[PDB]
Amino acid sequence: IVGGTASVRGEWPWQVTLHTTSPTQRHLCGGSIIGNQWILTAAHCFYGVESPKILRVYSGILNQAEIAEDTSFFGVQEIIIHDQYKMAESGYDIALLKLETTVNYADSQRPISLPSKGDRNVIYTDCWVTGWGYRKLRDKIQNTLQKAKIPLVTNEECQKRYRGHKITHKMICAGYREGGKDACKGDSGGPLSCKHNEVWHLVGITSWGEGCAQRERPGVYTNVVEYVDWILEKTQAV
Amino acid sequence: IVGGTASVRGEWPWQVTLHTTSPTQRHLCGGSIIGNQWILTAAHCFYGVESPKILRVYSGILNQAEIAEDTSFFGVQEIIIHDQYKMAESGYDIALLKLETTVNYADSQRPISLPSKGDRNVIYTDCWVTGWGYRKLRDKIQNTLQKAKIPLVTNEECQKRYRGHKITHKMICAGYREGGKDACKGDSGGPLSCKHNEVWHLVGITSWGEGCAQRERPGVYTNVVEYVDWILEKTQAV
Ligand SMILES: Cc1cc(N)nc2ccc(N)cc12
Ligand SMILES: Cc1cc(N)nc2ccc(N)cc12
Repeated sequence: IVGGTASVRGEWPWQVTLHTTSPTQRHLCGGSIIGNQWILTAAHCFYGVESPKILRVYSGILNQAEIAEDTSFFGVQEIIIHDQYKMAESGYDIALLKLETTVNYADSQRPISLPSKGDRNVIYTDCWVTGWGYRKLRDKIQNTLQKAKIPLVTNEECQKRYRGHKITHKMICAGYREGGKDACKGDSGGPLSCKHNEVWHLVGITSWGEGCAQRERPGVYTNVVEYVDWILEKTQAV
Repeated sequence: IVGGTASVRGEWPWQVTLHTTSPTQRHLCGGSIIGNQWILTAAHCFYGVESPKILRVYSGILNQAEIAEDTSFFGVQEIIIHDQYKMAESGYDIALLKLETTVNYADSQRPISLPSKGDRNVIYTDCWVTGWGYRKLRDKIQNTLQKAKIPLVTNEECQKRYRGHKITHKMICAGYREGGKDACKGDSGGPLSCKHNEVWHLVGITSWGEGCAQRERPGVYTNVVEYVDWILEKTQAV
């Protein structure tokens, strides 16, 4: 996160850190708790990941320093990548992790509500991007979970800023015209969370951008509401 | 290493990477193989290290990417810190690791000779600093073992550049007047290796500097030849 600040412990209790154990353990991506056995994240996070066995999901984390060999985590039973996904910049940058065990909800770990198709008309004015990602393009993973409040921009405006891309209705963009606050490397898969009528909604999934927090380059996010049917389909038993 | 280049595999076969496993595994410091059971490194590397159980020594490494949960390593049986050590900037920045098992020497892993008291008169003109450390003050650990050729400077000259310090005869300095090449964070404990009469000698141990590779700020190293009696004393059996 560029231009963000340190979060209060547990103020983003749906936020997880997804680690890979290969070759040695490190943060890979963000993700969001959306069900007792389900994390929603970005498909592009799994580039070169050949098995869910190397993945660990940590909930209730503020600082990466909390994670040691003796820290409890959730194993991943299955990675579900959208079948239309090719790469982040083409859209469909969405994936589910089915956990091996179920999350016991508590103040530090609980699910975020999905947006409603009826909220497509809502103007979200209180949106935040969160993660342990870079503070600038060439940087490193941060210890303390960072937060930044970022305004949504229209898809029409976003298309103006990405003339070599097709910014689709399955994407949503957020950023300041002058830049300064944005997701960056390592924030991928985390939430764009918007509070509306006292409820937090998972509006976006951090996906891509040209650089981080540059002027006239909004961050691009997966438009979660366009995938509520897919999420329902994929999270049913057998 | 600032201003360095990628090493050829095994061209520094005495160079080890010392990892800590706490809280999760990461490179901590460099070190040098000097005996079948002995690594020479910097005392300051062990700040807050309460037990040798959390340490792993990896030999024969070029890229950190080689190190996975299944990669062989040497355990540490004992950390021996010089009894006069207080901090890097005051000198005595020297420590031995006694390994749990012995190193089987090969082209990729073998010991470096210690300097002779009779070489105190030698002008070393072919000295190199090596490590996986930062490329600049605020950076991160590098994948490929880096090397930089750096000229020794006189202690008189070094003292000129560090007016708030006492640069002692138990220290040795190296750097360009214009800067640009130097050790940096994460290179600590590694060798300053000088080739003289076709033999590599362990002249220094990377210790400290004000910033990395700054103009008129030579890197400061432990002057290994001043500790050959100590090394002998500490590496004897019971
Ligand atoms: C995830 C992400 C978002 C963004 N807005 N910019 C980025 C730039 C580089 C990168 N590797 C990832 C990025
Ligand atoms: C080990 C080391 C050497 C040097 N020449 N400069 C440094 C600067 C900062 C730091 N943390 C370590 C350094």
